[PDB]
Amino acid sequence: MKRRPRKWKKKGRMRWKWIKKRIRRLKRQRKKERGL
Amino acid sequence: PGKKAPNGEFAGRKLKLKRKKFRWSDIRYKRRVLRLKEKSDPLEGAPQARGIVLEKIAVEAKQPNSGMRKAVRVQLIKNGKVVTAFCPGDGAIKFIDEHDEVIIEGIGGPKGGSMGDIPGIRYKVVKVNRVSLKELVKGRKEKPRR
Amino acid sequence: VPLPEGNQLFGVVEQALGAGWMDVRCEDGKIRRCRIPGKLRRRVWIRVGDLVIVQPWPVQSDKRGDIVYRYTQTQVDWLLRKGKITQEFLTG
Amino acid sequence: SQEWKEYAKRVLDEWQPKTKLGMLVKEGQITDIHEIFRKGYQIKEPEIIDVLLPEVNARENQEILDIALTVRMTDSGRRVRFRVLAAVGNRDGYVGLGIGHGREVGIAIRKAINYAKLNIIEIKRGCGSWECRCRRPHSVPFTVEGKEGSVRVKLIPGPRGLGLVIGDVGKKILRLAGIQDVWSQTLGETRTTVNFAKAVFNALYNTNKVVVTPEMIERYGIVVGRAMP
RNA sequence: GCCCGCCGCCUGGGGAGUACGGCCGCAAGGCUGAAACUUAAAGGAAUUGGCGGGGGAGCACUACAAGGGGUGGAGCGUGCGGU
RNA sequence: ACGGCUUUUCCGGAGUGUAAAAAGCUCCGGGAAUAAGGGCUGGGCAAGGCCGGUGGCAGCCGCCGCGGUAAUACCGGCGGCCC
Ligand SMILES: [Mg+2]
Ligand SMILES: [Mg+2]
Ligand SMILES: [Mg+2]
Ligand SMILES: [Mg+2]
Ligand SMILES: [Mg+2]
Ligand SMILES: [Mg+2]
Ligand SMILES: [Mg+2]
Ligand SMILES: [Mg+2]
Ligand SMILES: [Mg+2]
Ligand SMILES: [Zn+2]
Repeated sequence: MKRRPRKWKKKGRMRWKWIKKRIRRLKRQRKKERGL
Repeated sequence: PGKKAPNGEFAGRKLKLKRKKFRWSDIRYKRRVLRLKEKSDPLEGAPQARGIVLEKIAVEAKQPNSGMRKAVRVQLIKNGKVVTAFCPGDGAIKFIDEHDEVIIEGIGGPKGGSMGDIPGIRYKVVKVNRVSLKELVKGRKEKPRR
Repeated sequence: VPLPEGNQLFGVVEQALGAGWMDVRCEDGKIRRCRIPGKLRRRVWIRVGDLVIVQPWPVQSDKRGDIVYRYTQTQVDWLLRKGKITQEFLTG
Repeated sequence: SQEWKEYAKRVLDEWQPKTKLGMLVKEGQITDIHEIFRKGYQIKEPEIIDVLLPEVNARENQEILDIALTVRMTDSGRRVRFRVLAAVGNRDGYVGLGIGHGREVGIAIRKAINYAKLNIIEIKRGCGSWECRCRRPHSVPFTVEGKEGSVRVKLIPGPRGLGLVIGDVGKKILRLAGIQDVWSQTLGETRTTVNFAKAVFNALYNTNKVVVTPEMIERYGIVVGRAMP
């Protein structure tokens, strides 16, 4: 992914690391359904 | 960062290319050249439109204001799409009846969009059955065909 | 003291869905997802299991409505003495 | 002018100087306004300007540039303070700018007027526009620049009768110094009035830092201080 | 900092480093990258206070430590909530 | 309010005009007679700290913001400002 160091600031949002993990989990499911 | 480049006497092509390349980062230029507004405009570039009323509704103002704003759902004659139009004036909603025809135009907010404490409404009613709504609100005239 | 008129009827609050939305069982057998008008939303607190006046919406008068008036315990007893509300309706 | 002569005479007799320059003015060893500049003196008594430039007390020679109120936070609430930015001049060759603070508006205005007199400077005027070569002191003699905070100001000579093509703060400051026509360019945040005024003031002061030859004085009609017809 | 060169990048905050297409990789993943719609601020440096399960100095029997006597359990006097 | 004046414009005629007409232009008779609206009025931004309604309702609001029974900001009256 591309870097947005502004997203790492914690004021008014959750941690960027776990958002990235959640997005990567979401993208796996779409890829699996595409192969079917 | 060093001096701005290119500055050479015979470097016109690169300079023109650079200026053209970074002009696409301007959002106003991009929307005009690619004609993005015309692709999604329900009014199809017109300043006014004519439609038929389907029902009456009311919308709550945003915080920290309080109140109900009277609006109508309008189906456009030219393409059949359905939009929402605000009815300006004190008690103006009483002059609107279902299945009437109305003329609508932009409401006049920033960037050609909504205004005030009612986002989501982009239009306002101007005429009802070919009679000015402002007159009806003030008086001076009666709504035709009862 | 006020009484339902036209489409208005008696209802019992069943559940609070939040965001100024309530669930109300009417006196005919229809559960309606009702909205609390702002005029009376800023003055009277309402809890689960109270008698209110339900006015159906002019469009889709089968699942949506509004709450226009709430009665008090003394008014509930007065209506019970008059004979307009019954124990079965209160208990559902 | 007749009022101000007797006003200066009245001020002179009842004034007890406290500094060396005040003593020089009191004893009559200094008789002109131009003699207190360019020699490193310190100016600490407002009566010096009153005696030597009495017309800066005229109501038309004073300008209240801005008024603001600022807040200090305490456990017993908000403490309010007034800041006033003001300027004075003789509409011929001298101008001063000042800031005053106070608990109420009148005190701040008085102090701001008082400090403007102590910061007084003299400038140079002339005509250096390409399309007006008249040798009369109605504009700046050449392009000058000044800055303060984020504000940059550039002043460009203009033709006679053009007017002051600049924001209102610059209009007032330039008018108090005796300039009628100018062009200008700016960068930064002009809505910060204090920095805008200070930048214009510095640009006016920087007319003394440009090296010139005797031919240029004749060519542009450069005048230092009073026009002296 | 003042000047002489060349290449790379940015154009309010979100949607979004997402959708679609392409190349690379055994896989995990990498590089490239929009729109509808939404919003009046988001962001930076510094100031005065208030706060900290941060540090230091001082003080109080409506704080403690060392003590003397009690209230909270019963009946009654009187005041308050509720009915 | 009294007394006086003029006729661009208006009403009725003669000439000229025009392919023919109509406008236009020169004369004659009557007469102040025939002729002012639209927006705004809290700040930006010129203009009211006046009166009567409404009471987080109705409504206004390009933006900032008004309205919770003592509204210079909504509706109306009387004033005022710009063209
Ligand atoms: Mg950054
Ligand atoms: Mg304190
Ligand atoms: Mg500096
Ligand atoms: Mg792909
Ligand atoms: Mg204690
Ligand atoms: Mg103890
Ligand atoms: Mg006891
Ligand atoms: Mg008014
Ligand atoms: Mg004004
Ligand atoms: Zn000149």
